Amino acid sequence: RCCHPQCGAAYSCRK
Repeated sequence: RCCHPQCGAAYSCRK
């Protein structure tokens, strides 16, 4: 998962 600010819009909090 990547729900951090390092991924931004391209995060993976859930979907």
